[PDB]
Amino acid sequence: CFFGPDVVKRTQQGNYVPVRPDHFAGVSVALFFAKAGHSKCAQIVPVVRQFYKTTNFSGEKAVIEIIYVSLDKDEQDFERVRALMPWCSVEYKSCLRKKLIERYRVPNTAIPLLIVIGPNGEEAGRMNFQQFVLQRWDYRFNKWP
Amino acid sequence: MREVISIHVGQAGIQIGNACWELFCLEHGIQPDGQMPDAFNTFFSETGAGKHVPRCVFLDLEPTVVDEVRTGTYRHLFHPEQLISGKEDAANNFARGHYTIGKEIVDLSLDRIRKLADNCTGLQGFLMFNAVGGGTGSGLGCLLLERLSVDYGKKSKLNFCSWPSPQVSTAVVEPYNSVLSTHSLLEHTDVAVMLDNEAIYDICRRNLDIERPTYTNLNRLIAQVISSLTASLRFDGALNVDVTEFQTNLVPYPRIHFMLSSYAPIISAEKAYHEQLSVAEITNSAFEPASMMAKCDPRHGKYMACCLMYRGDVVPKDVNAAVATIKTKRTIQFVDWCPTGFKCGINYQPPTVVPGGDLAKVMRAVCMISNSTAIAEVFSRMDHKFDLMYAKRAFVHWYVGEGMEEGEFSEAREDLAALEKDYEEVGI
Amino acid sequence: AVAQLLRSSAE
Amino acid sequence: SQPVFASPLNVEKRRLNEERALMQAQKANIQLPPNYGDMDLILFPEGSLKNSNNTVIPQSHLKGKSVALYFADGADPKCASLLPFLLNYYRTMNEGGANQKIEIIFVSLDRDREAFESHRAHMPWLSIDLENPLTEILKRHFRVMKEYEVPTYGYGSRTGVPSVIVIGSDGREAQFLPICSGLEEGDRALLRWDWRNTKFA
Amino acid sequence: SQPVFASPLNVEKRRLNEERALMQAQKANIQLPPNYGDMDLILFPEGSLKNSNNTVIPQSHLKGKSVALYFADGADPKCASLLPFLLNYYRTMNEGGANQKIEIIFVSLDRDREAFESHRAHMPWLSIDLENPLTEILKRHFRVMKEYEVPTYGYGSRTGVPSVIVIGSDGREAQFLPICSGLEEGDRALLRWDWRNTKFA
Amino acid sequence: MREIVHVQGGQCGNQIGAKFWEVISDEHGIDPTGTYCGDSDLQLERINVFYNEATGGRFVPRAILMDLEPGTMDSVRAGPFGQLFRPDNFVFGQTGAGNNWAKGHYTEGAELIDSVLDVVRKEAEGCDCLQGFQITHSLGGGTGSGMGTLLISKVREEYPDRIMETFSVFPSPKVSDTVVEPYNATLSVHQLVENADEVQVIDNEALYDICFRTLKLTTPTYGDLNHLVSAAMSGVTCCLRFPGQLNSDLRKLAVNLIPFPRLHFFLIGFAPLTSRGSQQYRALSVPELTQQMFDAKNMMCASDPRHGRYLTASAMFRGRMSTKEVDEQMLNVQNKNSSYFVEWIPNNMKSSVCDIPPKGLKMSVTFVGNSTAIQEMFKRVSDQFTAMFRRKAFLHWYTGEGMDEMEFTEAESNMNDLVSEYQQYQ
Ligand SMILES: Nc1nc2c(ncn2[C@@H]2O[C@H](COP(=O)(O)OP(=O)(O)OP(=O)(O)O)[C@@H](O)[C@H]2O)c(=O)[nH]1
Ligand SMILES: Nc1nc2c(ncn2[C@@H]2O[C@H](COP(=O)(O)OP(=O)(O)O)[C@@H](O)[C@H]2O)c(=O)[nH]1
Ligand SMILES: [Mg+2]
Repeated sequence: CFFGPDVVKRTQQGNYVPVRPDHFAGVSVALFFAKAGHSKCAQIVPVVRQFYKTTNFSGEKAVIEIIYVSLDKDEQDFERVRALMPWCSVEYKSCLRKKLIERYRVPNTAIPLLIVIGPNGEEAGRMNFQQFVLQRWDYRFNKWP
Repeated sequence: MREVISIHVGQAGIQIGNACWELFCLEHGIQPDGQMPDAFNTFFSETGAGKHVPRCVFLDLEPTVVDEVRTGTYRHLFHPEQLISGKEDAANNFARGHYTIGKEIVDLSLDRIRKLADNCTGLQGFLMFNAVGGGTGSGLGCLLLERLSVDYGKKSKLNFCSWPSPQVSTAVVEPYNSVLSTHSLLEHTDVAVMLDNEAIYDICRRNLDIERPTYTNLNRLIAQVISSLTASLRFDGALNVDVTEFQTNLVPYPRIHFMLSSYAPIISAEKAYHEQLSVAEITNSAFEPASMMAKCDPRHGKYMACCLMYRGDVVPKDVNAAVATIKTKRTIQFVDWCPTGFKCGINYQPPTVVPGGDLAKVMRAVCMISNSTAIAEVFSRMDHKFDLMYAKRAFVHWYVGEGMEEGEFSEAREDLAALEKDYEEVGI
Repeated sequence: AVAQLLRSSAE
Repeated sequence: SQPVFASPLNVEKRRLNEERALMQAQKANIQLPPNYGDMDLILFPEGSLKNSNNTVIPQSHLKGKSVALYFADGADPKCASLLPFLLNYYRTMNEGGANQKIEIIFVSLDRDREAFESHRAHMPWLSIDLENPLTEILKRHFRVMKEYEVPTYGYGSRTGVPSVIVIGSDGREAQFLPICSGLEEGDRALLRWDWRNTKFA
Repeated sequence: SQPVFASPLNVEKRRLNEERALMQAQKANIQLPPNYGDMDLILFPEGSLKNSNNTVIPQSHLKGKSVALYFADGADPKCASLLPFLLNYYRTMNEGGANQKIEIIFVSLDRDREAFESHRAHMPWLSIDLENPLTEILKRHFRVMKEYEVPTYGYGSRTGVPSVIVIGSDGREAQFLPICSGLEEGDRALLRWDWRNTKFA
Repeated sequence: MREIVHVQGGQCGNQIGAKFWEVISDEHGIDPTGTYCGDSDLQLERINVFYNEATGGRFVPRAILMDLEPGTMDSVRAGPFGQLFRPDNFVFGQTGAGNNWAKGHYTEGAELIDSVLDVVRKEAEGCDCLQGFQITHSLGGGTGSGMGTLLISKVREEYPDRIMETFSVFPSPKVSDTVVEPYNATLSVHQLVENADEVQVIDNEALYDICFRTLKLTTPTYGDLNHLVSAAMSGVTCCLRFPGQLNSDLRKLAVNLIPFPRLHFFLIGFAPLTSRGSQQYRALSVPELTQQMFDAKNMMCASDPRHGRYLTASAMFRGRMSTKEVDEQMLNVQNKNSSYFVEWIPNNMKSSVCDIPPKGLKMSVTFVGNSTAIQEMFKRVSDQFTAMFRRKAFLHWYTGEGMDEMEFTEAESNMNDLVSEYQQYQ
């Protein structure tokens, strides 16, 4: 069942909701590893945010989806940046985030980073930001069944 | 009812027979106790309710290697006086294992062989596993062979002697032991098979990538050769050849019987994970000159008679297809007076792999035993080494003070040189 | 002895 | 009676098997003492396996895989040498295939919780917690020991730290990977691990 | 009666069986005193026997196995020489087979409790604890003593420490492996054990 | 089984074998009081070779402690593991040969040698058949080289065919005590070259040299040196007591080291030898023990082996090793240093692999090499002996108590023929 429980959080104001299991049908999925208080994340987040809105809500079918995984040190800091990111995220207390980081080899300057993934759960495209490059990944790549 | 009697003389043959008998126990499914929880009859007897004692005798003048068997895991497999042990070793001396200390236990060795060979008619033959470089291997082996020929005259006798290697010795006196042994086992065996320690060392270094093996890793490979040899006497096959048929289709003349060995595939567990073990592959590798178990290049030898012992899920139709390929391959020579020289044997039982060993689980294997003119160079190095030592009487006072006369060195020397003359006239 | 502590040493 | 006979797994297994056999005996010509084949044991209890996040992984989870105990120490420099190689091998084998097929269970040779957790902090695979009896019980099962202190019965130490041994459902060595043995092929013998015939049934 | 009439175990046997015989005779053709072929014994009480895991092991668990008593002392150089050979004989006997075959129950001649535990840590089979009077009643029953500190009742002495006594169901001396006896076969006498026919029933 | 009867001649040989039985008891798990501790079969299945059951269960050594003064004998009993020896196995002397060959051999060792053949024959006949005797004695004294050599003769007319091994210490080259060293040395050599099956040469200046630049011991004692000798002394007789992949007894060494009966003197080395700062900094496998045993810097005799040529050699490995990298690396040292080995004997050297290492170590080796380079030791005793003899110096301290002149001429002539039988192969 891969992710399993509620740990995949959908944003909602007033109450907090988990996104349903088979939401990800026909959409292309990218893990966004970030950490708040990082200078580079402070500009990578708005660019991928504008890209998220522009790409995803031109077409009537949702085409991209971004799962936010964070290297934060503080749960309140994680909450105030999850309230700033408009895409799907993961729980702070959940160990699925630690499993994803330890699998995908994210160090604790490679941060922030993108890994677009396939339907089974493996790496389909790796994208750093260490320095117009965000347009490289295409939403019609990971068409999911 | 077919039955073979194993003879293990010398501590090389005791440890070879230890790996040889655990393979026989696993393939017939007997525990070290001795009883399962009639195709096994050639290697194991019936003992009351379910038990099975091996048809083997263990001879060694040094008590440590045999008392290790009496105190080890298989202490109640062997009947207690199949394990015959002396008090003092022969100590790397052909003379001492022949003339003084060998004769107080060879009477007991014949008494026990009398005791187990008359239990049934249809005795098929004798296998012997000895070391020619040692004292009790080549000394007590020689008295046992000459008394075997006197009593059991017409019986087949196979030999598996660990010949000393061209480069590695683990002894200094063994050129003297080898030249006296090969003189007297010429007239007292029927088929002699060359096993060389350094040849099996290169086999397990390249094929299994075992960079540091012990003797117990080499003895599993010899054990697999004996198992695929006498497989026809234990398991039903598409076409089988008994071990009495080797001395018909592999020796053209009585004096020429020294002949090689090969086994293919010999692969590790992760080797099988990337390779298909096609019959054409496993008979090509058995013909490969570096896969020999004797350390002698057959590219400058001249083949006379080759026997192939296929073992597993091998259909006979690609047996003939694969053996036709090695006919047309020009690198392998064949002697002119033997146009057909292949007597195949196919068996249905796949080879049994020991647990925690080093070989993989294979569906088909090849046991190749081939007679070639390449035996000329395996005795040409003993020609040089015995000449250098005997040129000014090295280590001779040990032999002649033991009790043998000065002159057995010269007549064994002349019989080996005459044997080299017999091989070179065959190959013209 | 120091020879005892050298020859049969393991640590 | 496998691998040895003087092990607490074997004594416990013998006791429980002849208790249950005697229960069927008074319930009923039944053979006794019971054969090692019909002889059965649950090897891991429910609360024995923990992952990196200290969550219970059940015994039935290991179905259809090749499990290996990693008798390991955090202070042994040879163990600290072998740990990256084992970690690389585990990652690449579980990541090459669709399903994950090999499993490593870490068995501790440490002395205290701080060193135990500092060695735990680097490993992705599963482990056995230190103050369980099961770690010393399996220790005397497999005869893996730093230096001879407990009296083992006739046999000496099978191997020293580090060691990895693939495990059957009965506790038998399906294969001993030669790190410190008569082969002495250290820090490479993970390649000799075969998983097609080692299955945790 | 067998092996010797004036032994404490035999006299308590006879007292208990005449109790039950007189009781059933008064409750009821019966014969008194009861016969040696009819007399019955439980040889180890519930909490007597004890394994290497310090868990209690019942007597009924041992039938179907050739079980023997080892009378031994830790300071005795005979027992020092005998212990590894006995360990290896037990270990080969119970590894090379399909089921457990032989068993040893330890009876001590030690000075005190620390010596008892230090000697018991060197043997993996069952044992009887020193303060249990089963040790002394077994010693008086089987005529095993270091030196004369219990009156032997017109006896001689069957054997000195060490000893192995192959036992039957009712306390029968089945056979004596001749280690320290008239045959004087030290540590070669273990090979004479006839586990096929000396069976605990 | 095989049994080796030990003989303790001279006060140097008494302390050498005192530490030898400390070592053998340590690896066999023998208490100094005689009980067994160690609960393993492999220490006890071959214990009859050096020990005897004594109806107390205790193991008495088959060793004869033999001296002409009782001062060093009581030092053995009062020390550790001196409680182990049988009281009747000590043969007390009262006067003492004063570093004098003639008093040891002719006139004062005669009335004691009958008392020690009583206990040698008592222990030897007690078994059905033994392998041989090992003799530990000194050549710089009178009790050792005079009286012990007559014991070497007497057990050889009576037991002709048993292996006569001897561990013997020789006079040291550079500086020495006991100014009649070449007198007792040459007179012991010409008796022992025809009555000893194999001689293992030890020099105290070589043993000193080992402790300095391969052990870094600033203060080596005699207990330190005795444990050096005993480590290789049990290193020859490993396979009698322990099983192995390739076993070898003392006569396996005898038949496979000497091509001719009159030359049987063997340089002896031990390995691995590491200091305190370097034990944990050195790998312990086959390829570096084999360079160690082939060094002039480990050999326990002060005869530089690369000056001469190795006639025939041998290595007794112990412990857990693979036999292949053993096997081709005896070859690999043979063919790189080909000028140091003799040509008319092919593959000059034997291996034998034993499965039981000494305690603490996991694998070791003992080297027995029949090298022509011992000629420098014989010729050094030669020109020291002829320097004293030509001026008749100290000669009345021999010729006046039972002996004459011409056996000195026969002593130097036998020793010179021993010399000349070596450079004809060099
Ligand atoms: N293949 C194989 N060869 C062995 C083994 N053991 C010894 N050898 C060979 O045997 C040769 C010497 O003979 P040994 O077995 O050691 O001794 P022996 O033949 O019994 O004669 P003795 O020394 O008198 O006991 C050596 O050169 C080894 O190559 C073994 O276990 N396997
Ligand atoms: N290696 C060694 N040499 C010794 C020992 N004791 C004495 N020596 C040597 O023996 C020589 C003296 O000979 P000594 O034994 O006193 O003559 P003995 O009394 O007739 O046996 C001296 O050069 C010492 O170096 C010892 O314990 N070990
Ligand atoms: Mg030999």
